[PDB]
Amino acid sequence: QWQTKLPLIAILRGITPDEALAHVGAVIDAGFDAVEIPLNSPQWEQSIPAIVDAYGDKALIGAGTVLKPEQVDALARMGCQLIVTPNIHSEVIRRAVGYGMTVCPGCATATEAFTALEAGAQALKIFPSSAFGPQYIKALKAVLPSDIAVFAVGGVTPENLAQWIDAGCAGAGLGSDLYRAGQSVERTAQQAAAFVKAYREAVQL
Amino acid sequence: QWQTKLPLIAILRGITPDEALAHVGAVIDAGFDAVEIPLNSPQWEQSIPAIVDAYGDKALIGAGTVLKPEQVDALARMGCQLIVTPNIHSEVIRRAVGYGMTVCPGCATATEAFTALEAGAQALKIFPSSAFGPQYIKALKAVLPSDIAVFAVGGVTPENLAQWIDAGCAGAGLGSDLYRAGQSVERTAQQAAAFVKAYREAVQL
Amino acid sequence: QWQTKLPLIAILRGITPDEALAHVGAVIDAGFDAVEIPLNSPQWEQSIPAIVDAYGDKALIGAGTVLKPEQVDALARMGCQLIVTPNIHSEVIRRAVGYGMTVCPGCATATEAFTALEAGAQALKIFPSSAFGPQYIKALKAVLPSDIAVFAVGGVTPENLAQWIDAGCAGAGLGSDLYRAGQSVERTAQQAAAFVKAYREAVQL
Ligand SMILES: *C(C[C@@H](O)[C@H](O)COP(=O)(O)O)C(=O)O
Ligand SMILES: *C(C[C@@H](O)[C@H](O)COP(=O)(O)O)C(=O)O
Ligand SMILES: *C(C[C@@H](O)[C@H](O)COP(=O)(O)O)C(=O)O
Repeated sequence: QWQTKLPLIAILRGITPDEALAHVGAVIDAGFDAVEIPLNSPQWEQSIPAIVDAYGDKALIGAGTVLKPEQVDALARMGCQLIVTPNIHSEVIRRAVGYGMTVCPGCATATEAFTALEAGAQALKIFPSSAFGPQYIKALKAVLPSDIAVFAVGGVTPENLAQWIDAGCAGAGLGSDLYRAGQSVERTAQQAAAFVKAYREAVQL
Repeated sequence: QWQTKLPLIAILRGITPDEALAHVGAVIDAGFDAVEIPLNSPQWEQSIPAIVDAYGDKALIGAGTVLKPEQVDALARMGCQLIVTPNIHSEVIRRAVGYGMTVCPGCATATEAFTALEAGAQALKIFPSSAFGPQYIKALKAVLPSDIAVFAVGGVTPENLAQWIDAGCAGAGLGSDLYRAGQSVERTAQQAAAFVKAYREAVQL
Repeated sequence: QWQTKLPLIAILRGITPDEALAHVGAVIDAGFDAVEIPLNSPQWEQSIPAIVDAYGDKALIGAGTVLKPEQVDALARMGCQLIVTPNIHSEVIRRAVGYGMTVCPGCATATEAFTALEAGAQALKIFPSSAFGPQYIKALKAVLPSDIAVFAVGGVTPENLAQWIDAGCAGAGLGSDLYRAGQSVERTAQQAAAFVKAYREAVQL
């Protein structure tokens, strides 16, 4: 199983250092306990260590769009606990695992999923899930080992979250539908509230 | 070409040893001549050699969800004639080919298909086909070598089988829509009859 | 950026040597400045060098369905300037780059795209785009380096071209909807006119 209370990952792509603390505090306040900042965000090497230090003991804090082994090294030193990727790159996964970090790497096919498992991944991100649909994951779950947690990422909304959870997703990574670069802290708190609400109702249902 | 009379693969995921002979006898009686038991089925190393021995000379008998080279070795000894996979793993394919077994490995992209061909695959499984659609295969067939048999697997029904065959599939692997773990032998005979009927009408049309 | 005026690739699959010059002249006359002949076209080693010689200084001329390193070598000698593929094969890409040819290789997942970039690809073909949709590319563009040109190929029409361009595609490769083996030169001029018109209106809009 995913080892954090609520299985939702807040993905804050394009957030800047001066806004990182407020937006992360918003998502955590609303119920999130996993947050990551993509490495294609401006000055991520300022924002990430800041959020680790403010929130590292309140939420699973980490990074996304992690494409090179050497980034894993840098992120470990920053106190990153979580590595999310758009792709399967075996040494990235192996290296992150080697630090005792939680890795949720991104695959899109059966072949790619089993490569990620062989690299030591304990969870999988299906990215982008929107093109494939809930049924894709349901089909993947019929071949994946039972204890592998699958996360839908890509076009997941508070409205459709239910269908991902029904299909067999342990949870979801939420990007643009939760945070787009330059939206208000109030919008972040609104969307994060919506997703937490949608998740809780989904389990109930 | 596929070298079995009717190009449909019966996939009996989660079948138990005590039910294997009856359900396989049902599908074969209805017209199937390829059957496989996924290795994520309980006690598959009891069911598979049993079905090889009862039916090996009446149908192409084998295994699915074959993920490790060492499983191919074990299955060869059991008298498996057919290896089906959800993914492309070159040594699995090479090893199975090396035994003179029929391999139908699972790919989802052009890149993965050409890797499987280079490993010696003579047929391809597109898995899961449902997310992609008939048109996906039609598009893949415009680049694949002409004599490669393509099998749709994933969300194929007796109702939509026609559209897969029209799109260029040589045949289909049928899983949950044919057999779900714990359904009656009578249900297996019903669904297998439906698929054989749908296939025959599809060629006619 | 793509370094040719209009970012549309004419793909003439199955064209024969005796028709190559007329059909290529049609597409170029209509506004195309990239054209390729797939290597699964009959007698491509006659058609390609012919079109390089007639049109090489009027358009980006090259080949598609390039699957083996040794084909790249042969095509270089023929004066091919452009290599298009259905799949990601690192040495094909590296070899073509090594000749100073423009490579637009085909990928379908994030993992495959980053492999192609690491092989030196400066542009990407998403193939087949039709199964995935415009939103797939939009999602891929959120992780790809900003300056990588993405081309939709597979089920692109003059009617839907707009939506690919809106989604973030720098352009498109047009196959069966532009040229099918055995259609008239007049049909090629008609479809090529339609695509150029659709593209120009798309930028305008
Ligand atoms: C994984 C990719 C993911 O973060 C993208 O932003 C797509 O998700 P949305 O469509 O924005 O929800 C990664 O960055 O590691
Ligand atoms: C291939 C995968 C296949 O067997 C799955 O069960 C999906 O098919 P259905 O959706 O059940 O029809 C393999 O096991 O090798
Ligand atoms: C890339 C594949 C492409 O050329 C195929 O023909 C699919 O495109 P259409 O559906 O025909 O538009 C390659 O050949 O390198």
